[PDB]
Amino acid sequence: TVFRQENVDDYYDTGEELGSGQFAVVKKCREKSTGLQYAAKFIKKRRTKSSRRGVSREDIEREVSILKEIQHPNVITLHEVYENKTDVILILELVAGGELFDFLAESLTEEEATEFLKQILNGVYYLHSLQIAHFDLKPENIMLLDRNVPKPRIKIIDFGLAHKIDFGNEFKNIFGTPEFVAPEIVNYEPLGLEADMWSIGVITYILLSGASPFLGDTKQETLANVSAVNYEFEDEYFSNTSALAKDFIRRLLVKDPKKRMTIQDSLQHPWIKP
Ligand SMILES: Oc1cc(O)cc(/C=C/c2ccc(O)c(O)c2)c1
Repeated sequence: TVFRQENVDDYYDTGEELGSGQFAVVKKCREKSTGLQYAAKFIKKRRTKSSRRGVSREDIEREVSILKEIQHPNVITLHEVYENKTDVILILELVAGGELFDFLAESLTEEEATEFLKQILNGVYYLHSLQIAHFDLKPENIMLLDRNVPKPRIKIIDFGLAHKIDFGNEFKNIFGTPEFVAPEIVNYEPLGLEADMWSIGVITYILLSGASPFLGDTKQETLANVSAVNYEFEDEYFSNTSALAKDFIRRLLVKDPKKRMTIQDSLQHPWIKP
């Protein structure tokens, strides 16, 4: 699939840089024709077939195809796609409250955690209902619309690892951030929606405690801990946390994906269900 090949600068003015990663940079922009503001994600294309720098066309097209399908209050909205020889440029909904990661750097109550978590679950429920696994859920990929309100609204971003799961599982060596990946990712096993539910359990543990359940001193230790389900609720962090909150996490941090809570289970779990 080919994208708009007019110069993006003919239609948008960029401003503040919002973030950057290994193959991408995100810049605030303003559409000239409407004055409406967006985030422009410039994704570096692979320059040769056998190269390791940049993102392969197949991966870019998969991300774009997924983004075009989704319209939900808790998932980012793709506005337009441009491309040139060097980049594909996603024009994306502007979310100005920063990463949930950075907000957390500023521990939550269970109410504040569940207010965030319920929106994450609603967004993931939407994705999983479309058989979309995100595969990269973590606080860095949860953006807040406005971080200066009591109950910030959030949107899931960064679908660069997301896959349609139309056969129940994908076997592709998808692999995200060690602290958040499920054991099946660590072990290079077939992957499905269940891996997102593990990541939600990790997120929930962090939200409630400010601590990462599997984090080791090195990436290999983290991955080894994940595969061994080597975590515990440290009393120093969880002494005032309800047993039901711990129960929620414990039913997500389950090695066997078939025994892990699904997104529907998580919404019916007594800690979440009204
Ligand atoms: O700091 C910001 C602000 C913003 O408004 C959007 C993003 C990124 C959105 C995004 C959404 C979907 C994707 O697949 C993706 O790679 C990135 C980052």
